[PDB]
Amino acid sequence: GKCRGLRTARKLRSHRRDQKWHDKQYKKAHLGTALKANPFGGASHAKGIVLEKVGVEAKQPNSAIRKCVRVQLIKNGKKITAFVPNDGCLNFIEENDEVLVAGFGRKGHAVGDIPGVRFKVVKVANVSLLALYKGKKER
Amino acid sequence: MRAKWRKKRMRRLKRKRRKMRQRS
Amino acid sequence: LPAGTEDYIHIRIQQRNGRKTLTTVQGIADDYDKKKLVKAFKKKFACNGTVIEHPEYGEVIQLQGDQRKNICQFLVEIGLAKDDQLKVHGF
RNA sequence: UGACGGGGAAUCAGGGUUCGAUUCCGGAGAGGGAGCCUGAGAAACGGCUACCACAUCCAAGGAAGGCAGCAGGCGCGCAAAU
RNA sequence: GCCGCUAGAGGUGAAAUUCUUGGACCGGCGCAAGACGGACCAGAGCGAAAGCAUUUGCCAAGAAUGUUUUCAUUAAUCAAGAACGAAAGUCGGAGGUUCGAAGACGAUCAGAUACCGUCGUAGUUCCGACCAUAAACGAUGCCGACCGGCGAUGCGGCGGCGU
RNA sequence: AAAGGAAUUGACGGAAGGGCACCACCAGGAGUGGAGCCUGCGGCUUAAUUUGACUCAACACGGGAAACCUCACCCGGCCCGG
RNA sequence: GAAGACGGUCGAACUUGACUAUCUAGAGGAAGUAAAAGUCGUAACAAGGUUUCCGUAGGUAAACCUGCGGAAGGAUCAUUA
Repeated sequence: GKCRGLRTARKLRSHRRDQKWHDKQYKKAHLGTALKANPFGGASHAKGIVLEKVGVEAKQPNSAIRKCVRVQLIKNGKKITAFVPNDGCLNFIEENDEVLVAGFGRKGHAVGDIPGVRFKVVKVANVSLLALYKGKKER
Repeated sequence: MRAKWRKKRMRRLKRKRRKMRQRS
Repeated sequence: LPAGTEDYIHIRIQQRNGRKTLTTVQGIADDYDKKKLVKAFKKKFACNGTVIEHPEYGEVIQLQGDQRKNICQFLVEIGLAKDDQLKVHGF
């Protein structure tokens, strides 16, 4: 049963102000701790420097070795793991290159079949991987 | 794990932690 | 420090059914008290084991599951070793 | 508080929710702080006096500083013009 | 404690640890100790929930019903705040018959530092001072209204053949 | 990327209750198991002792009682029917 | 009628004390959740082979075991005058 009288607007609004914090998107986007632990800091992309190239195996029902890169970001110095998307697009990358790294499409959660990886690479050295991949530009 | 013994094991862990933290 | 161990130490490992083995130690010391070092054996090797009481013999400790090598790890980590007295009877 | 306020904006069945630095109004500031001269009107900085901070020329005796004006370059950046 | 018989008692799936010719178990009359209140005891009662059981007292307290008694809205729920709150637990004192964590032994198992036996500390018991958790369960907040039946059961009241 | 609630069918039990059958017992008979022998299988040896089958649903079973063929198996050689 | 100077006030700044936000290098040391072909056993689901679970207290490599009180989400809605 709710508090439904006529002079009770303060009880209703100071209830719904406090039970909004149990909603997860309101708490995750309005408390402020998510923006300090996120490696981007609220950006759409981030430029960074490839440290080392990795391969990570897929989760249990798939069997593959997904080709990814470890990037160190210029902007705040944190180190991320990003996935270089298309077929044969690992080979276009030298180490110690500027790559422009975007999120994976699920806004902070890291899934696909690849564990603990939520970043993907769009550019390498100001040429994009679609233009490198189709044969429209060169290195 | 039966949840009472999970509770008891975190009880023993916190009792040892508060033992090790008040020496200094 | 207490007295050094007696002349030789034998490790014997035998089989029981399935994927299992049942491993013994023999003849550590007659002088050494605190022969409830099974409690340090069990809690370091992650195995269930005990001492069974055998007459005129070396106070055999039986552990389940194969450690010959982990005995070699633990006894060179601790005081009592000369590392020429441990004869392995593993198959 | 990644807060200038408002007129307002995008969504919208009714309710809501979120955004508003931004061409109009109102406030505040011209690197940080102070303190003043003139003037009807200022705590003015396309005025002055110092301190802090950073910088230019020098005959090493001294002199002059302020683009959050229009263009422009440095730098930071995912991100912005002659 | 006193008798007066005797070679086993106990305990278990099977046994062994334990007790016994300084006389156990069983039988008899007795004394004392501390705990406990069987059968009657139910989908019955009371309590704000935790809970509560021998008799007779004494001490206050309370629901229900009956009311042509009085007051005249005094009311419902509850931030702050407070009272009680099983068992285990902690401290001070008294008590200690049995049970009994830890522990010492026995035997079951490959191994059991578990269930199964023998004994036992702390506790269980009472008087003070703390602690405020339970599957504290109807896993169901409280007050009021309305909406089909039925046959009993606890209490109080009224009316009816009888026995 | 499910964890969970209630409900149906099935499998399973170291649960409760019925039913059937000489591939169950009871009433009983001939037996088998101990003995020599044929024969199969386990091992052991071999150059090979080919082989499938291992609780009924393997072991006188491959209709398999092989002297050559059978014939897979061994030692040595001809042969294209490349 | 200029410099200067005693005093007054507004007072930036420096000095040594505090205390208190935000980020950073943290030797060690203690925890997780995934990966799932490691090792030791089976504690839970069937009366899961000792019915499970809750509160508390002690112990033990480990799941866990035992005590005292409570629950059926139990393996009984019931057992006789």
